[PDB]
Amino acid sequence: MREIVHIQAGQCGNQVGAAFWSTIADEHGLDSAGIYHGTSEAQHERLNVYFNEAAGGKYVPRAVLVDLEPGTMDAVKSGKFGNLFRPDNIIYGQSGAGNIWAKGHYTEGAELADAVLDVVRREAEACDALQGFQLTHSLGGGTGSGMGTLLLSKIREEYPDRMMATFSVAPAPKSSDTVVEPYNATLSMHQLVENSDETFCIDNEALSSIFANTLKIKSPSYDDLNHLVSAVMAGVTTSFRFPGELNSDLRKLAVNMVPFPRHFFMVGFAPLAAIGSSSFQAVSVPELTQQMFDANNMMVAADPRHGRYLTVAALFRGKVSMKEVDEQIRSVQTKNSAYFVEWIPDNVLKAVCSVPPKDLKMSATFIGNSTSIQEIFRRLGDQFSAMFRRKAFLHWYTGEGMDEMEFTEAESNMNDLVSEYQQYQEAG
Amino acid sequence: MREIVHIQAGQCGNQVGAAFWSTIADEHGLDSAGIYHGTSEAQHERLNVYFNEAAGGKYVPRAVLVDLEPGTMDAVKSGKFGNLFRPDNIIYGQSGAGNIWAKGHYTEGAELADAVLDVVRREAEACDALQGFQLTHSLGGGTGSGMGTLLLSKIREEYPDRMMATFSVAPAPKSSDTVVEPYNATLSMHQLVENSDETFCIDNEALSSIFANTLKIKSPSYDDLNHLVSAVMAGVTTSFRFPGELNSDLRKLAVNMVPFPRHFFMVGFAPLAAIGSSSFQAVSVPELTQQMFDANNMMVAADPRHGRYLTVAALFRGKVSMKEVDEQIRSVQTKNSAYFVEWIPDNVLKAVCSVPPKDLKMSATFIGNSTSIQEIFRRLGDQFSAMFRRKAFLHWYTGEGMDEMEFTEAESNMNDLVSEYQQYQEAG
Amino acid sequence: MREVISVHVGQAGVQIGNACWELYCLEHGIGPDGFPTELNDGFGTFFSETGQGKFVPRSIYVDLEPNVIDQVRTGPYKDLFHPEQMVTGKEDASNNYARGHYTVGKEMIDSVLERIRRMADNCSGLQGFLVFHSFGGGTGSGLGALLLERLNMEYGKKSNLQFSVYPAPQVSTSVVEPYNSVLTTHATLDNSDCTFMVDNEACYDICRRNLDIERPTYENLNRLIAQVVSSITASLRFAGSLNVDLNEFQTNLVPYPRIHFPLVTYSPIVSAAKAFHESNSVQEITNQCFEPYNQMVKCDPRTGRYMATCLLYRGDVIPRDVQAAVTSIKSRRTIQFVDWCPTGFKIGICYEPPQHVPGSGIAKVNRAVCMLSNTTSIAEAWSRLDHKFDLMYSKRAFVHWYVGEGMEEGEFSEAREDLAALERDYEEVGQDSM
Amino acid sequence: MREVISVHVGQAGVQIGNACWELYCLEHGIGPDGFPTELNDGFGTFFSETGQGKFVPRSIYVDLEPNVIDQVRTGPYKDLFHPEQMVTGKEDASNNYARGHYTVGKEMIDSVLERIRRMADNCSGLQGFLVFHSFGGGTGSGLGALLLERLNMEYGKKSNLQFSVYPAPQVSTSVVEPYNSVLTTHATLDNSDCTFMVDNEACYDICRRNLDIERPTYENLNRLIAQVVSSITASLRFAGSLNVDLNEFQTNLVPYPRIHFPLVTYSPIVSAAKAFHESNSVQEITNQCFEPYNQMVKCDPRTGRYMATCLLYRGDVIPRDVQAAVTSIKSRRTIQFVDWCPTGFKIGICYEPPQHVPGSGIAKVNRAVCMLSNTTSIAEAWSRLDHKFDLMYSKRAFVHWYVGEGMEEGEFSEAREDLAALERDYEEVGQDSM
Ligand SMILES: Nc1nc2c(ncn2[C@@H]2O[C@H](COP(=O)(O)OP(=O)(O)OP(=O)(O)O)[C@@H](O)[C@H]2O)c(=O)[nH]1
Ligand SMILES: Nc1nc2c(ncn2[C@@H]2O[C@H](COP(=O)(O)OP(=O)(O)OP(=O)(O)O)[C@@H](O)[C@H]2O)c(=O)[nH]1
Ligand SMILES: Nc1nc2c(ncn2[C@@H]2O[C@H](COP(=O)(O)OP(=O)(O)O)[C@@H](O)[C@H]2O)c(=O)[nH]1
Ligand SMILES: Nc1nc2c(ncn2[C@@H]2O[C@H](COP(=O)(O)OP(=O)(O)O)[C@@H](O)[C@H]2O)c(=O)[nH]1
Repeated sequence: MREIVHIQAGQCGNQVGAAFWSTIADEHGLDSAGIYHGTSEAQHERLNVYFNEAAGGKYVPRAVLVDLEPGTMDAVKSGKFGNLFRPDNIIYGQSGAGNIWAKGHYTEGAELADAVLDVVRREAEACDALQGFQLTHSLGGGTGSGMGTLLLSKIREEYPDRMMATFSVAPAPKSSDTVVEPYNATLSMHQLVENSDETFCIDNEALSSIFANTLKIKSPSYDDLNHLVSAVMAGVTTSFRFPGELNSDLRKLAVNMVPFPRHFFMVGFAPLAAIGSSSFQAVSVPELTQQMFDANNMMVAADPRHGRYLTVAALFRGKVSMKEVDEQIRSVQTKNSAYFVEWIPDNVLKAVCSVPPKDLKMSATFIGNSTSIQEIFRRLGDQFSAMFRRKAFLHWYTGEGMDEMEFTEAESNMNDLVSEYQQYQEAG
Repeated sequence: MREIVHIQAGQCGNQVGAAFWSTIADEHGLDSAGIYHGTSEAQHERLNVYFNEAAGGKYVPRAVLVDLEPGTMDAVKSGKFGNLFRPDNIIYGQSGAGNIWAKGHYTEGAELADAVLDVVRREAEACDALQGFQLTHSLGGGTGSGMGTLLLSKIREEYPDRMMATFSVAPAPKSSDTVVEPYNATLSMHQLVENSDETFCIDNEALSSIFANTLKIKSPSYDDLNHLVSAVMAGVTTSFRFPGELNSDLRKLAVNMVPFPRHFFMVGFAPLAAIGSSSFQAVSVPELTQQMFDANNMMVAADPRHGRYLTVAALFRGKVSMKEVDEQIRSVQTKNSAYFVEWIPDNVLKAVCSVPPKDLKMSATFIGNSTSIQEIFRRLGDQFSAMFRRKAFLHWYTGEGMDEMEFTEAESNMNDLVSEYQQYQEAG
Repeated sequence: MREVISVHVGQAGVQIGNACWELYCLEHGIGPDGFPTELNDGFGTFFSETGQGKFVPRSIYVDLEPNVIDQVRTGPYKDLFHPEQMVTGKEDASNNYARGHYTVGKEMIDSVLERIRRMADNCSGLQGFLVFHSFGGGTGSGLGALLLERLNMEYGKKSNLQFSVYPAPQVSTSVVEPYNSVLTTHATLDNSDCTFMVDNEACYDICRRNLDIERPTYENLNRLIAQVVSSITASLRFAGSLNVDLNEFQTNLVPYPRIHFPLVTYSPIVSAAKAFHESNSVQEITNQCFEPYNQMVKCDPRTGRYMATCLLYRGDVIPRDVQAAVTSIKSRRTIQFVDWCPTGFKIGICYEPPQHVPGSGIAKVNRAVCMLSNTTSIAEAWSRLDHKFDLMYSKRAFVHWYVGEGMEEGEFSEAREDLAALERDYEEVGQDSM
Repeated sequence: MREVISVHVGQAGVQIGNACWELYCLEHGIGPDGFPTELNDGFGTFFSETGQGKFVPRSIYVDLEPNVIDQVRTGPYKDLFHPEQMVTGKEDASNNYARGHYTVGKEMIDSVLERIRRMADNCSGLQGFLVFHSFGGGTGSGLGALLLERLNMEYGKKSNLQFSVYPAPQVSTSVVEPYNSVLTTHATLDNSDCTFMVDNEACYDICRRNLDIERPTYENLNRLIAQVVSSITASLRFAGSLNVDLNEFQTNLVPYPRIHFPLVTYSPIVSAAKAFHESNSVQEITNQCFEPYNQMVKCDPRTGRYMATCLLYRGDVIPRDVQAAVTSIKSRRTIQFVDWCPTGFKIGICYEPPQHVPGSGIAKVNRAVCMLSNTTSIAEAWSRLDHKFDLMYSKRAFVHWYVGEGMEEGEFSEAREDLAALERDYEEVGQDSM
């Protein structure tokens, strides 16, 4: 019944579970205890996606929370929601990853990979029909950046028809975590592009701009940060997980987007407001569409005004027509006609879902494609290569088992991406 | 539906909002809370002008209150009516303007202009059809005198069909605020004449004469001063904003007035009385017309008896005929026939609106044109040029980015105005 | 079925019809909701009936304000029209001919011209169509002159009547009434078959004396013009004694294709106490209809000589009291001459008594007279305009706001020129020799 | 008993029938549970009855989602169908022709083809069968084109009608609507006897003006297409005056076997307040059905010349008001010519009045018109596709996701080629000389 098995990796790659899973329970009317409490009968017919049925209504979240160090793993165990996940799927090593890629990709995950795949296999064939797999991790760290990629390439070597879809979070332009965060980003992209289809890129610093610019809070914390970018994982399945009028799926959101095997694009929300900014509007699709236009409601630290929109899919939920979107999309595609790609007339995808979220009459989820996602990788590439000139921190990788020229290959892998996005910025 | 988006600038340029907006709510039957309380069904069919519709009847005032210093901006925020405006449109800088023109026009507003235009654009295309824009500010200060003009010239460079109409307040003949108030007045007129159509000129000192001469209060304050000159902003839209028998609009009040691109004329009220002077009259159109004749019921500190009436438009509200105005306008145009301009026979415009204001059976709004508005600028020009002879206070302008001979140009710009009004004082 | 349709452009053309159709609904027993009836052909005259029994007033409404039009749907006639026929405009720039003509009013025309079309697709016996506007309007002067010039371009031989209203000799309603009125007599010169025009200040002058009300309004002036309409139209919608067609006027008023500006004289207009203590016989009315006290247009028709004049009588009329009256007018010095018609009359008799609306202060009467008088004097209000309009143009006053809306001043160069031939035409008819 | 069966493939084909059968149940007095009745042959027309008195709608449902199909068993028609006929698919890869055609949709076919079989084993008088899909679908475009090509391979001479819906000139629902729609006119070229297609944005254009609702939905568009169905089908399921068979269309619309794309024009479609203040006679409707305001497909049928057009009338109709109307269309300039039929019409009369569903804002009427118009202009939306589709193929955009699902691009090489002959065919009929 078109279902997904969930995979996390890394510390903050595991932190996103609670913003995900407590929402998707609340989106499906489900408590902390797992037992059922839902209002409408609308929220059942596609409930089977992110949940395996249980004895006595428990409705276990199909997930495997994976990490290399037991620091943050007990935190969601010993905290609340300690009875949602089944601890057979909680696995974690003890020795530190040191957030070094090949330590996390090549060798210490290989201590734990043998326990990984026997977990997800018996999860896979107990499902009816897999729709796909989700990988949420980091680009910057080591555990999520390294171990999930080796974890990915085995799964893509087992299920070549099944779709592989990934979420990940970006290195920052200014607010970076560590100094090998250039190396981890390049090495992560070497496996994402080759194995999985689609990956999205979320700057924490641009996420920090959101509550700064839009919601006006001087001091949010990460439990507000993941709480916001949670709902796009809700939003991509919003179309899917309960009925509507039109909606399609992530594989149908895969083939429509890109004319090539080269899949990266953007994320945004609609609507969005502050505390006191709530009631002073008229929340509607013209209110929705303009928070689906700015870079300020995006996640990528790159300018669509520097870029060009390849393809757009829009995912609405609530009482919403088409012509309220039609007349409004036409009102903004005309003034911004040079912002579209002339390879495709009408690269707009419309999808209308039924029920609203909590306390909001409408909601929309943004998917727009760009040429300026190279503005990440050009900002990455010279951030990468300048730390290769003196072979910066090289012995923490070649002192673990990887050839240095294998690291040089991923540069051209990044440059193979940019070489295409060099063209469709200005060609045709 | 023939609608207006509102713009203020400067401290007292923002003070006029409460005298405006609490009246136009009360003129439309609307509370402090924004939610609807109106008696007749008469006050709805043109309610859409100064208000954007909202969710739950809130009916937000379409306004953007703009300033350079956060002194007086919080005062209407933290005071009452703090839930009328939406705070997304409340913008204000922190560093002082020092009420110096090019500091407010050229450079510090340029810190805030980038946030200005993205506010009014999304306000503009969310409207049905713009009727125009209102700019209310000061001539004497820096923020309203400077920043709104640079704000104006971008809008007039965006919407060349849409009408630009401005209210402003004059330097005083005797009761002046500051000593650069000559410079700010000249520099403000350099942008008003070139960009917008019409501007009106209100002396505070002549306004101080009104409660002195007519209403007999020794000590009014500014919250009585703006409260009086509020109702002409009501009066110019009185014809427009709810039905009647004949009425026209401000663009129709633009093309009828002036035979040239040179647009300035006067403001007055009818009726008007004191506290105990209320019931001792017979309030009617002959009572209205004679308070539409004196300089004492005007606003400009200039003599129409020194001047000559180019064109006149009258805007009545209440139960009122035409012949009660006709026989009365003919009774005063004959005794004062030399006071009219012989280029145009019958430069009178009649417009009759329906419902009366609060507790008054009739009301009228005065529009009369003059030749003696040069009596402002001649009083300005030698007040200007005498502070150029020694280059008075010149380093607070050229120490900010403007060439001194650019300041000399606006003198001839003032002298280009007076050169025409030199003629039609006595010619033809 | 000998049927005709009436357009309404301009804010005057709004409120004029609000008296005209009110009279029309009372002159057939039509309830104000359209669903009527609280002659034989009469019950379906101005009205393309549906089988539901209510019926559409065959009209149209043209305005670029939504202001005064939506007063009707607020007002008591909310079920009379239908919301296709009542075409509004969302925005307006009125008092501006050459954008109400050439920019903003033209965007309504293709929507307007369709609604002319289907209403011409039921009225099998079509007698041209009727036009209401003003000169004191911008857009009614503006779109109205544009309205005729494609319809007469379409409909060719069809009849074109209009009841206009022009800015007074003494009281204007706007300063543009030299400008954005006097040019519109270009397009309406060669598109209006006949036309008619009337003064407020003359009609107000009747109100202070023959109606004796110190403070009247537009509505009372609207009611007074409105009976002149039904004196012409609904007379053929009622089986009279000597029937008068619409087409008879345009062939009994013009010797020459330009001269189609007659007068209006309506009488008796008699106040409430004035009808009592008084017998108004038919010659008592016709001796008033040549006296200037019931005169609709503030001019001097005494001084000028009359040209040709049709008369329409309502109610209980004999032709003997006509000929006993009308042989006294031609004897009397207060007319002197026609040279070009030794008779100079057209007499018409319909039996339907004068309809008396309840609200206004007009009084009921058992006989009525309508007068359409061509003269050698009516060009003086035109000469008033030439005294006015050539003075404004002696300064070039917002030629920009005739230019910037999209028209050069070559028509203003043509403006007095066509007016000059109109002045030349009355002295041409003023030529009376061998 | 002159009976026919309607397949439903594609998510459009789901919701289209949810208006069609709703109309079908109201047009025979059928309770929504199937157990009916809160003409003679009429009570058993679309329905293979059981002795229990409830009866099966002779349909099928094909979709590869379980999503929208299971809404029916949640919805109020839970007892109407039966859970053999309603065949779903457990998984889906839609917007993907060549696996909905060649990989994933083909696994349902042997289950589908059995259910075609036994429903053809009771309907003794079989008149072909009816096909619903979309072009904006993947699988309804995908499995649908595959659905015809074996059925017409089986059933040979049997009738093949389909009501399609294509991606608009202005608003798409997906980017694949160049790709995974325009190829499906290959298989449906030589497997559909006749076909029909309609636009949302044109049907939405009717909703803002003739229905006057700012925010409509699919369901209202579903109800509007649905009456066109029963205007054709149930007309022979009712004893009319000049009966029209299904087989008459496919021999009165095509001079040549390719040209089977007519128009749809349905009228009157009249809003709630619009029916009041209005009499819609039959020629009042037919003068609207040639005007583009009631036009179903956003094209230019004014510019092109009409070829041949059958008409279907419901309710209280005389042929004299037909011939009085239809002699005015052929006179009028808004059509100019047929060269290949000097008559160019087919007239058909059924007495059953237009069914008026309660919920939607459509208004009731006592007469109806359906129009199926062949023209010399309908290939321009095809030429819109050739402007679109040849541009996508000028980059080879997920040819892999046409290849990797199991088909080389030789059909894409064939794609514009068969389209080019379609464009060549209308200029071939555009040849009008000696
Ligand atoms: N409504 C109305 N107008 C009258 C009447 N009598 C004279 N008028 C003239 O009709 C004109 C009305 O047109 P406008 O004043 O321009 O109002 P409007 O809606 O802008 O009309 P348009 O220019 O056609 O759009 C006025 O100038 C009056 O001079 C009357 O009784 N009723
Ligand atoms: N259900 C429905 N679809 C409509 C309607 N009107 C137009 N459509 C079109 O129908 C298409 C629906 O097919 P899909 O969007 O592909 O949904 P689906 O379940 O994947 O359909 P398949 O591809 O056949 O499996 C859309 O592209 C719309 O363009 C309508 O009223 N109802
Ligand atoms: N999703 C998410 N990521 C974060 C947050 N804060 C920091 N990060 C990034 O997530 C990564 C956290 O590092 P870590 O999880 O230890 O990397 P690991 O070695 O793969 O486990 C770093 O690269 C941070 O840049 C957050 O609140 N949410
Ligand atoms: N509208 C208004 N203006 C005033 C009042 N009192 C003083 N002014 C004038 O308004 C200006 C106030 O200066 P300010 O607003 O600080 O100038 P700014 O630099 O543009 O903000 C001065 O030029 C005064 O002459 C008042 O009560 N109402």
